[PDB]
Amino acid sequence: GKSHGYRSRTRYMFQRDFRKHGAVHLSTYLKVYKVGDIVDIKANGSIQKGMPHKFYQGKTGVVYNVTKSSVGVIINKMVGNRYLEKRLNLRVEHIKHSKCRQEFLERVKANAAKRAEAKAQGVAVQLKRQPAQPRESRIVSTEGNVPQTLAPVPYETFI
Amino acid sequence: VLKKNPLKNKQVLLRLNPYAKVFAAEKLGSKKAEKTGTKPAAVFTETLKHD
Amino acid sequence: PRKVLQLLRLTRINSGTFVKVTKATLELLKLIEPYVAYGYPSYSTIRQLVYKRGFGKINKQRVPLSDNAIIEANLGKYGILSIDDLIHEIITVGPHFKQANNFLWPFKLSNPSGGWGVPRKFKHFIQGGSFGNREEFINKLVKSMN
Amino acid sequence: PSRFTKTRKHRGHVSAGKGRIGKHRKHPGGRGMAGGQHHHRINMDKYHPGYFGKVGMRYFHKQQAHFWKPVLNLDKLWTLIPEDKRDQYLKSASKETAPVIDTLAAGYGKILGKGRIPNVPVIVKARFVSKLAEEKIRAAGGVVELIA
Amino acid sequence: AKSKNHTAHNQTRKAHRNGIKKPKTYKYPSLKGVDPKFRRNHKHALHGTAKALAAA
Amino acid sequence: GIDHTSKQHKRSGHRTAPKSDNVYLKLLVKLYTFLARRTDAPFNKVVLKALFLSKINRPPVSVSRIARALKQEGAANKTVVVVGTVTDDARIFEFPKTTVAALRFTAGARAKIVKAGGECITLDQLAVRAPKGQNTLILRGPRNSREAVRHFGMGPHKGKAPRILSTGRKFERARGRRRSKGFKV
Amino acid sequence: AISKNLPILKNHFRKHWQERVKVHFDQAGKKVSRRNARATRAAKIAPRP
RNA sequence: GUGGCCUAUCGAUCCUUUAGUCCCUCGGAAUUUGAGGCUAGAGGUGCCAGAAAAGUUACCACAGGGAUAACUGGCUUGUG
RNA sequence: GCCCUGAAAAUGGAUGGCGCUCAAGCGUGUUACCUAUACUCUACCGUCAGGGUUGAUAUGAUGCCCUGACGAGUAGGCAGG
RNA sequence: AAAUAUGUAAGAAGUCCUUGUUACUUAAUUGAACGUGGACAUUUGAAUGAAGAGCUUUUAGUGGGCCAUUUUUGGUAAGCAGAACUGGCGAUGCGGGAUGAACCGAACGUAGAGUUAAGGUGCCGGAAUACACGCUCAUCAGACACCACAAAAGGUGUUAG
RNA sequence: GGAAUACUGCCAGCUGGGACUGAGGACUGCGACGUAAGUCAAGGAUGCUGGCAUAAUGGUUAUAUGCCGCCCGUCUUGAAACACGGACCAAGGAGUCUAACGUCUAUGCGAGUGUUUGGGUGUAAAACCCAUACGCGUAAUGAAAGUGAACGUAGGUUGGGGCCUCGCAAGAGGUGCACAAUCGACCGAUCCUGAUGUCUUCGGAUGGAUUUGAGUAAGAGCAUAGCUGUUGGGACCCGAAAG
RNA sequence: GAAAUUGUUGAAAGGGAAGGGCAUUUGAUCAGACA
Ligand SMILES: [Cl-]
Ligand SMILES: [Cl-]
Ligand SMILES: [Cl-]
Ligand SMILES: [Cl-]
Ligand SMILES: [Mg+2]
Ligand SMILES: [Mg+2]
Ligand SMILES: [Mg+2]
Ligand SMILES: [Mg+2]
Ligand SMILES: [Mg+2]
Ligand SMILES: [Mg+2]
Ligand SMILES: [Mg+2]
Ligand SMILES: [Mg+2]
Ligand SMILES: [Mg+2]
Ligand SMILES: [Mg+2]
Ligand SMILES: [Mg+2]
Ligand SMILES: [Mg+2]
Ligand SMILES: [Mg+2]
Ligand SMILES: [Mg+2]
Ligand SMILES: [Mg+2]
Ligand SMILES: [Mg+2]
Ligand SMILES: [Mg+2]
Ligand SMILES: [Mg+2]
Ligand SMILES: [Mg+2]
Ligand SMILES: [Mg+2]
Ligand SMILES: [Mg+2]
Ligand SMILES: [Mg+2]
Ligand SMILES: [Mg+2]
Ligand SMILES: [Mg+2]
Ligand SMILES: [Mg+2]
Ligand SMILES: [Mg+2]
Ligand SMILES: [Mg+2]
Ligand SMILES: [Mg+2]
Ligand SMILES: [Mg+2]
Ligand SMILES: [Mg+2]
Ligand SMILES: [Mg+2]
Ligand SMILES: [Mg+2]
Ligand SMILES: [Mg+2]
Ligand SMILES: [Mg+2]
Ligand SMILES: [Mg+2]
Ligand SMILES: [Mg+2]
Ligand SMILES: [Mg+2]
Ligand SMILES: [Mg+2]
Repeated sequence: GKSHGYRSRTRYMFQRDFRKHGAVHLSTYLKVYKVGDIVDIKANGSIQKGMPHKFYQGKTGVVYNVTKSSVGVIINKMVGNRYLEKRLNLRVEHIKHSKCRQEFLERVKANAAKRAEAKAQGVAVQLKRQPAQPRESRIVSTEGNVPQTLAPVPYETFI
Repeated sequence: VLKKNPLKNKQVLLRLNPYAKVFAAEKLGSKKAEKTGTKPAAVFTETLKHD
Repeated sequence: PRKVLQLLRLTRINSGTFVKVTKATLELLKLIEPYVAYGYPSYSTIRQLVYKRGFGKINKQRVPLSDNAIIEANLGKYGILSIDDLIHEIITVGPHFKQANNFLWPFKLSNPSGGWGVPRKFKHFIQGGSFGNREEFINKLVKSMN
Repeated sequence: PSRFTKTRKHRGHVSAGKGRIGKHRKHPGGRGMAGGQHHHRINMDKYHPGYFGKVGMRYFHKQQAHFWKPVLNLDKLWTLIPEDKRDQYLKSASKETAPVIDTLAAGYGKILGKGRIPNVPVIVKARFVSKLAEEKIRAAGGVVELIA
Repeated sequence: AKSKNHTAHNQTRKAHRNGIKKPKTYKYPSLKGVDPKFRRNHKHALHGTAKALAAA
Repeated sequence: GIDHTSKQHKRSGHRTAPKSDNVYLKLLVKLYTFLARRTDAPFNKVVLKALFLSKINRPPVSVSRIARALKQEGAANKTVVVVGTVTDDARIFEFPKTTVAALRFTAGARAKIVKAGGECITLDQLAVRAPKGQNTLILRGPRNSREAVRHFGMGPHKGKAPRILSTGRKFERARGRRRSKGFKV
Repeated sequence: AISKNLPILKNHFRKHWQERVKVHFDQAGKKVSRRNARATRAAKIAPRP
């Protein structure tokens, strides 16, 4: 018959990285997590307690609860034609701070700095990111860079 | 009640774009270009004809 | 590709719209390449498209642009008050290109008068077909369809 | 009336709205409450939890008249006084002129205290009363007389 | 007679007729599963700050 | 061919007229149709839509609810507007001297308002006095208090009322409602 | 046989119930009969009440 | 540290029985037995969301099925 | 590359047929031309949406009118007749 | 260690300055959580679009499917059996493939005019027995995707290398 | 060294021939040409002219010619099928009624609602009138004994139509019903704490608990009617082998 | 005194079915306006 156990099909997912076995470094346990923080889930195979299910591998959520050695995380899961809220109790070994928004904080700080700098004299501070734009015109000099002619080469075996 | 196409109905072409009358009177559609005399450098010509 | 065509307001054959060229829109054109023909329009092509087949979206309705008043009443807050102002905003992609371009209803073109010039359309323009980027050659095709 | 039913609209449509594949047969799935634990379990576990089994203790020869005790709250206590006489009693809140309200004659067994009554003394006669109801009546200057 | 066993054909198209709804986000989410010791003190903290604002 | 993004020929889904055949109700609709068209006042638009509502969408508003709304800071001299029926409430022993405009007044509700010095007027009288809804206050009754609502969304762990005829010890309190009998909900 | 969210019904019609259906078509007729009977009884019993 | 390093090692209603609470009821009023309830387990359904169940018909019956076998034909050609 | 040998099935027979050999065959290039219920413009029918109009002395404010878009369909649903 | 798919973020429910509550927490007014007051408006925090968005009740039919491209399992193979994503048929006419449920083009209110798609223009049959450079002669030539089959090995046939 | 031409593109350059269409129905708009008056191809056709006034146009019908068109109904992935029913015509021929209910809608009254078991009355199975009860609703929660819904403007916070103030407007502030989310308070059940007092075992005040309820928190229901849906009934119509 | 079905008379068509759709010719037949 078929087999659909809890850790089914996780042969490679939960393995340790090459030459990275053994105990966890202490910086994992020294980080602080607060309600509202954004974390991403990556299970560690050497810690069998408080381990997430394989579905949540590589997912990102928001902390809603803090306990002695674990945190509570909220994940939106697509079931059928809708999304359901899932709450996970995970030990800190299996999570880390997400940088998908930590990089966004500095853009907020820089926007305030640029707004205040131009507040006294400037208008239209233009605090909006823009996509890559088409290149403008330029002049290409041939001084010391005379074009080299190329031609297709004949077929050769050289086996 | 009936869309009339400018560039074939002159009155409609004048209702919009009053500059059309000035454009036609001065023949701005056949404006002569000022003559120049710049010539390509020897490197440009020898590269164009190079094998 | 079906979703991208809807986001570009191309919902029927021989429909046309203007697109501002950025990194975010170049990737969109790649997805719908075997379904469209596009290129770089000239001033003459833009002028004739707006004059003959230019309609404005006013209160979710398609209204012909037969008088400068209706343009001013809908785009006057952006400084556009005539049909030539609208054309100027299109050919020179200005600060209010998005508002001016979205104001224009998607163009409804016919089949080309002289034909497509190829026996089979649904190949790339480079391989003797019709779809893809044909650069300045789009002007000859559009004027045949206008 | 028959002229407004969908049977009239179905005339000339072969299947009469029942479908060509499934059809309209006699009793697919059984009759009545058949299969409540076998093939209708899902519809019984939801929409009807608690259907199967027994809970309490039996009572042979129940008589509902033994348990007759309609409840009346304090917020509707003054409705037992006729409207023409309510106003004078409210404006004349004092002792030795307190109206007598016999809740049993109005068909009530127990007086519960939910709302708030005006600060007017009143004599309330009842078979049963809750602890809170008596306190509010005495707080307004009234008394509760037990009857049988 | 043998029949088909399983397929996911047409299932995604059915799900996109009205589906793929992002969950509605609310201010003040439910505190289900929050640590009971934190919630016991948070209740007392809210009562204290309610009196101060009312009596201000 | 057109690759449609939305369903074609879709009705708006909102009522544009009363379902009733009441001749007097249609006159009120005609009156406020004119006012909503040529007054550009948001009050008239709200009233016109309210006249189209069905019975369950116009729950009754009691006098006690009216009296509480008149205790709002600065609302003691406003005209209460109820598009529906105003009912009497004997749980309250004091009533203000307000003016109330409503479609219908019960016999008890009218007597209580009048004996307090107030007046009861119809919606056409209100339009004469306040053609743009000056100094008005619209009150609506509770919709989810209806008995039918408590059965909606029935299911496990939902806490809704089951649809049942007889209520008692032997009616849907066994297996499925307690841990001693299989499981609870 | 069991579908949708509906109350459990107990309609006791599994016997030959159609053979024992009583419709009171004579409700108005019996009222006339009782009134006639009371009138003729009053005349029979003299001025008795 | 709330069993086995992790991923399997298992079971409703009715009934019986045990533990707990010594609490509620036996409806004319009481005492004592007995019985019935409340909370938590056990006795088992392996067809494992859980009817209590041996054959034969070459004497045969009915409702159906080309959703399905015993001939041709069609696809295939291992085998010949 | 093209052609030929290798290349044997049972009623009479099918590049669709006739027929075609610097093709009406094969590979490739350039133009003109033919025609779908598709595209463009116009009229008419209906549907949906957004609006205008109670002021008597003339009849339908569920009336009249302005504007835009849309139209395949078994099982099945609803609406007007 | 890809490609294609896949999670989250791109602001007002946000950021910052000051200081109120608690029975939680800290050696400690330490922290945590929730608040009072002040400062910052929609180039307010990328692109494009948005026949409006959100929400509730109720009920029909259906629960035998099948086909095509790509990925793919069993089997010598099958117009065989079984999965993955998408598009179709079923439920659908119309132009093309002579003919065909699924291929190509294109989806349908009633009409007029114009222009095209796929496919075609010796005759049947509407449209060049058009133009241009070559190749091929078969006593079983060849002739257009899905598609209605042909191989290994050979020829001083002829052509180019 | 000076031109020409080809190719590609542009013109708010001019002009000839052909086909289809004429929707609207006083005026109103935007423009053009003009010193002016006025005119115009400027928000949809007018002017002139001929023949005939009837089977001439046209309709209907039969036939002929070009192209096209397989037999309907049914089950099915697939029917013109070498799958089944059907020789022809007339008349008859299949989702009904009832008891109890869900959603929705209309109507009356409304913290109530229901006259019709029955009585009164009558122009007599109608219409009209009426007492007392009873049903449902207005209190829930426990197996039961039993107990029983306001600390507070019937709470706080966030979002809210409308209204109010100021403002030309944009906006700002105030008040905020319904409804949505959340934290509290209240009533019953469960598990704890056990005051004043005692038939010394009764009494259960007071204060708590990641527990629990189809609850409270200025009521909404009752009755009649209709489409649709549910169950029992012959139950959409016709059909067994049996007992 | 209907239909299936049948006789007579009149008209029309018919080279291995008949019937149908679009368009027009021919024959027969017919309403409308002559303001
Ligand atoms: Cl219908
Ligand atoms: Cl499938
Ligand atoms: Cl013919
Ligand atoms: Cl209890
Ligand atoms: Mg373990
Ligand atoms: Mg041509
Ligand atoms: Mg072609
Ligand atoms: Mg149908
Ligand atoms: Mg059938
Ligand atoms: Mg069925
Ligand atoms: Mg049936
Ligand atoms: Mg079973
Ligand atoms: Mg199946
Ligand atoms: Mg061990
Ligand atoms: Mg006894
Ligand atoms: Mg099973
Ligand atoms: Mg068994
Ligand atoms: Mg078969
Ligand atoms: Mg062999
Ligand atoms: Mg060729
Ligand atoms: Mg067409
Ligand atoms: Mg269409
Ligand atoms: Mg249709
Ligand atoms: Mg089936
Ligand atoms: Mg098969
Ligand atoms: Mg089918
Ligand atoms: Mg073929
Ligand atoms: Mg020809
Ligand atoms: Mg004629
Ligand atoms: Mg013919
Ligand atoms: Mg022919
Ligand atoms: Mg044919
Ligand atoms: Mg079959
Ligand atoms: Mg058939
Ligand atoms: Mg059969
Ligand atoms: Mg037969
Ligand atoms: Mg008949
Ligand atoms: Mg019949
Ligand atoms: Mg019926
Ligand atoms: Mg038997
Ligand atoms: Mg006769
Ligand atoms: Mg006959």
